[PDB]
Amino acid sequence: ATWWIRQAITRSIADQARTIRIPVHMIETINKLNRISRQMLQEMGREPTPEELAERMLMPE
Amino acid sequence: YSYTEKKRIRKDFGKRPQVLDVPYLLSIQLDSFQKFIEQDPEGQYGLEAAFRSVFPIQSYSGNSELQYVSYRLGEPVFDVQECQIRGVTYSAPLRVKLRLVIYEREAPEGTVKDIKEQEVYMGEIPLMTDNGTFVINGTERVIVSQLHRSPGVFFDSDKGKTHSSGKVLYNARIIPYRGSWLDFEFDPKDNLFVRIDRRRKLPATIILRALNYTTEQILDLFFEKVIFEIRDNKLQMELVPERLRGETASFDIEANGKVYVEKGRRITARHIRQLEKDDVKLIEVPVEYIAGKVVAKDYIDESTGELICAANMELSLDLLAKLSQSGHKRIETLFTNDLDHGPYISETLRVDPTNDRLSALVEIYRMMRPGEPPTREAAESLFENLFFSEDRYDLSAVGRMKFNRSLLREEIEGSGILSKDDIIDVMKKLIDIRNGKGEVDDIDHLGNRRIRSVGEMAENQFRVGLVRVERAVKERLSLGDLDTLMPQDMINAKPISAAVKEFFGSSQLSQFMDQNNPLSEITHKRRISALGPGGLTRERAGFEVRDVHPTHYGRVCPIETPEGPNIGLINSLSVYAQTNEYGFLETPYRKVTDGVVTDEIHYLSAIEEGNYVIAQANSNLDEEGHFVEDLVTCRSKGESSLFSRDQVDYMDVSTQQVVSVGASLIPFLEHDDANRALMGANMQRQAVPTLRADKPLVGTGMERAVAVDSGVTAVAKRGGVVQYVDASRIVIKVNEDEMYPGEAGIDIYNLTKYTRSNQNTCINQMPCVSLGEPVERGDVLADGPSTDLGELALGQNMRVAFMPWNGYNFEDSILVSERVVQEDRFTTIHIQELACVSRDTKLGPEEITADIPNVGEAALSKLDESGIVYIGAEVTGGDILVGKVTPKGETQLTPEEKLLRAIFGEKASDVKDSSLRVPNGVSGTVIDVQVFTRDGVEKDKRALEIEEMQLKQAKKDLSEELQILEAGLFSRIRAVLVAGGVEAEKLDKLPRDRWLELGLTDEEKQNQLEQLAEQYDELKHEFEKKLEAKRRKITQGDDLAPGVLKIVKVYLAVKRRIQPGDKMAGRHGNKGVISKINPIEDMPYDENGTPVDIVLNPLGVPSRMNIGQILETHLGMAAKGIGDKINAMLKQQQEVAKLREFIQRAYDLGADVRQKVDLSTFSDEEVMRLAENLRKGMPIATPVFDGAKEAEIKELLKLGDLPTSGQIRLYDGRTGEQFERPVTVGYMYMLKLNHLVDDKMHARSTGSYSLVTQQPLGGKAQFGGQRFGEMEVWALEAYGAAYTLQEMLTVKSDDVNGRTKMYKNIVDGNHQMEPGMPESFNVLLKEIRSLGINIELEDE
Repeated sequence: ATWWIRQAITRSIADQARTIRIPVHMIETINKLNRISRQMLQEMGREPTPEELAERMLMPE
Repeated sequence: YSYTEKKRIRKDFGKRPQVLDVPYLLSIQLDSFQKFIEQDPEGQYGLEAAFRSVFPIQSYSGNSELQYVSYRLGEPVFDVQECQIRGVTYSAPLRVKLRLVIYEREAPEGTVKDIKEQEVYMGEIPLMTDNGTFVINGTERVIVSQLHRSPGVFFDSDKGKTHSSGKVLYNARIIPYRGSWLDFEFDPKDNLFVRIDRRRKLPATIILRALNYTTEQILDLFFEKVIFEIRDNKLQMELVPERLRGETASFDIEANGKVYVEKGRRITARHIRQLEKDDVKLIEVPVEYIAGKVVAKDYIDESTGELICAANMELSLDLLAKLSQSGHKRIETLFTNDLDHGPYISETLRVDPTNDRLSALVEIYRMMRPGEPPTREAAESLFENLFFSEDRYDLSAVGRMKFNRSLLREEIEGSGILSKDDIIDVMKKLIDIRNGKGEVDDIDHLGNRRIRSVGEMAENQFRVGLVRVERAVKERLSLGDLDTLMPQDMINAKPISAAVKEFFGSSQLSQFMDQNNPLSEITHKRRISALGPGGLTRERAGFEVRDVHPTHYGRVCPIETPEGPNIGLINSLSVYAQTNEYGFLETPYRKVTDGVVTDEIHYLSAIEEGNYVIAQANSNLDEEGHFVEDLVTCRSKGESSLFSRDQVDYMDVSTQQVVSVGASLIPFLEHDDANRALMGANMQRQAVPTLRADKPLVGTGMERAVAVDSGVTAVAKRGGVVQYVDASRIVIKVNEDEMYPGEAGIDIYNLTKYTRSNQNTCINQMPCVSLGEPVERGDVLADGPSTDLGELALGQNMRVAFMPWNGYNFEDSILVSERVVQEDRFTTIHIQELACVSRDTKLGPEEITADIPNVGEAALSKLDESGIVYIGAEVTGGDILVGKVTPKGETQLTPEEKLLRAIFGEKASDVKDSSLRVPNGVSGTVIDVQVFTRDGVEKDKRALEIEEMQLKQAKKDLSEELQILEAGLFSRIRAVLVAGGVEAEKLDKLPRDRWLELGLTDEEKQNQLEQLAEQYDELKHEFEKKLEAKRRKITQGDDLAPGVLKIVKVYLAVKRRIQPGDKMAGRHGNKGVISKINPIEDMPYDENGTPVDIVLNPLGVPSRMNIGQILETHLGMAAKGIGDKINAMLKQQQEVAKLREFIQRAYDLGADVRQKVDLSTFSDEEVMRLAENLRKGMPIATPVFDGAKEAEIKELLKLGDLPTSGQIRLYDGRTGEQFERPVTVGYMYMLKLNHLVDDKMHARSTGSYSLVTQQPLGGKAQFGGQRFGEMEVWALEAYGAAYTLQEMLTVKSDDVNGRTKMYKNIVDGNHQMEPGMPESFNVLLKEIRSLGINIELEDE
């Protein structure tokens, strides 16, 4: 039940909750950037620049 | 005398000796924020307090907890200046040591299962500049202090709520720093009540029932016991005599066989002393008297074990009989007097439906959380967390202090958690105040109002962020892994940084600095608001808050305050005021001991003030210190009267202690109505800094302080002798003794040339020293925008004559000569910023380039190759500043354009122009261009040129820096070397680097030489390392917004001159809109043909009562008069001895003036320099309430051979015939205000239209149209003008077909209207229809 409920909640929070609908996979990629930005933020002490952020997340600038 | 003061001494007419120098005028901001940062070891303030408040965080289980250790502030990436240019917050990183301890849950406290220490980064905190400001997003902001209701308990009482009753009803309120308010109150039937979180009323005693108090304990707490003994005959009552105040004897009181009180009379105080002397213990009481009394405790049937009478129940004959039957021989009742001990708790207990702790808790739950079915644990947790939790409730140190002050308790400190003792004491004192002993508190008292400065609100916001963090930290510690969790993993800087960055940039109390003047700054930083979080609202503020209060005397200015909707809420700190360790304002006072007025100074708050008796600063004193008059005028308990000389406790410090800094600069303040003094203090801030700064001939001596303490000037850090003065830097070589041993001893000040202020004025600095002249610590080296040799100078003084002129000075209008415009003395420089952003569109990137379609080489003549104006190019409205063109797509044209382009064969380009051009009506001179490019976009040619020039100038500046420092250092080496070995040939011909290893006699010589060899090492390391640092910063990319490729900022510099419409004013609240620039030959002229610069109306003074402007005028004419004497002595080349005689005669003039300047100690050069500086008029100081008197003004006017009446014979300029009766002429100091008609004039025929309503609203260049409000619609309806109205509703505003059709009709030359229906109407129809309501238009 936990597995299915979390699925439904986190998929609806992506289908809705945005005025300009973002597709689900793009939402996941945005959240990847947010997590990686947090960890790089605390590692470096500065918000990472998109060069370093691209290097970490393994996809082009 | 000081060096910057020996060159122009202002003659001082003050008489009272000054005994306390004014404090540093910005100490509130600096001290507050330094508390917010600097590391407190013990007495928690600021960041340490916030951390110790939230940390440690224990997990929900107890298996592990997150622990705090320390914090450290990193160095800011860029300095204040770099942040201004780049447009980025000037902050510093916060780095917190943290510990994660993990315990084992099997072992009891197996602490060492995991220890994990790691420094974590949480948030950046902005730093304060050296002048009390923050550089947030490149703009300089100030956070103003706040005046709020100090935490604690306040007993108030509203009068005539139930106006029919007319009965005052009381209330007590507990206001914690953080947490839930607790409000006790009465109701018209004397019923106590509690209102938790402004919820419904609850019988007050219910709260006691939630605290383990049974009715017996409640009545043991709140009432007083009366003992009844059933002493074998008719209810013998033990009597306490003092309880017998103010009563009527309903039965005859007889003891010891003696009848004391005769029945039917009032018990008198003589009777009470009778009973006390007779030591009466016991009186017989009739059994009918007990039918009203109420039983105290709960009496059971001890014969059998059952209950008889419930507690707090009224005894009767039958109940009394039953109690007597069960062996009960002692009875307790409650003393409920209608006068002194009312039955308040008894009646409330009686109306209380609850009977035990659980039911009271349930009632609390149902009031707080209506609808939710309460439980045991839920109710218990809710009530405990209300006030008895240290996390959801803090009264704070100030709160606990003010609480115990309003509870007469002895200990200042305590705990932030409410106790039972505290609620009991609050209830008891509210009951007292209802009875009559004690009295309410007033909220406006400045001992009940507190100042929360920037450090403290910043601390509060940081703690809120830390709570946001602790939530998720707990969530992660409870559930998540343990051994693979470093502290850095589980913290997020976003929640903390967001909180702090919202306060410093978007708080109501965080606001753009007013930078119109040095005074406007320094009085924005001393502001004290009563708004924002935890303050009031400008529309729900009362009257009692706005009006002055007797405790404002010396703490807050009575005069200075905005006169709009913020009349009393916003107000300015007084001159000498300070803040206690608890945030309460306090003011200095000289102690008085044995009549002698001592020299030692005590700061008294607003409460420890009241009980003393404080003399005034006007009261005369002798050499010893004793008063002269017997009945000194003093004030005590908040009201003033006449007291003896030995009855006096304290004295004021200076006569300027009651005024603020801006009202302390008005001369002759005491001669102006406080309405005009208010207006003058308010306008004196908006004075625009003119082209050349000219001292005020009459000031109040406070100008020097306001100028040096604003940081608008460059004050010397250390003494020394100026080495190199330039228009943009002053290099001063420090004295020998002021020089620290290891460093070169060269101070370099880089004056800030023409730079925009927040208000688009010019912040410019000008050296006021000369090459090779000595300077001491604190000496002004560089004037500011609006200073003059170190003295503030907001405006300029000119010849005013008070007289009407042919209707050109009617109703506050000002007639200004043309010799004032020719001399460019009210000409102000206005720097302006224009920005062009190149953005990525869906049609492609936008390009900044010279080639612009549909524009000839004419406009492009001023753009360079890359499409950006040259520096120095004089542009005018419409000229292109940068050429930006955007990709454009298919433009749907009409068949006729199709034919046109297919006939002349001219298809328009696929690239539209969006070039930045000067806004219309503006001229100017481009003085600076800044180009910002992303990190990853190629730099166009001009960006490279700018980068090269800035890099080269930076390298050369650093080279000159180190060259000068090491030249002074080689001078130091030579100076030490002439001691212990003087070498001529070998020592000089070597390059100065020939001491890196060479040695001489072992003394301090070779010690310093080895020191400077290490300096060679690490200062070469310095030079190249940080020079590469600046090179990197210069060439590094910029964090532009997403979608912005490059930004170009162009900086015009307009030079605005006086014209009809520009508002001018004076220091005495006398505004004026210049009406005519009158030719020089038409001004009224004096008998020596010298005309009059400004002609002001004499009808402005009488009804406004700003008589100061008259006195100032006379005094001005005296001052200038003296200058003319000196002028005629310097132009006739008279000996220094003649000038010294006259100048000395001119200083020692007053009655018994405080100042004495002796020119015998001046060298003849110093006298000649002083005379050179005085030849424009001898400046005069007139302290605020210690001014110069007409006797002295007229002695001065006689010194300069002027009419002692101060009022001369003016001839008319046009007809050449004398004005019939004498006119008053003298030099008044005028200020050009910020209301430049250039910025206020606006017009519109057609332009932008809003999106939804389809009605006029531009603003970028052509602004929105004039609003034609409801009142004007009424006016046109009144006139009967239906057609003007109809066109102002339809075709001028909303009717779309109408507006365009009627533009076409006007162009045709046909003036006619074809009006339809406004857009806003049928927008309304749609909006009403979308509420499911069918509104239509019943057609014909």
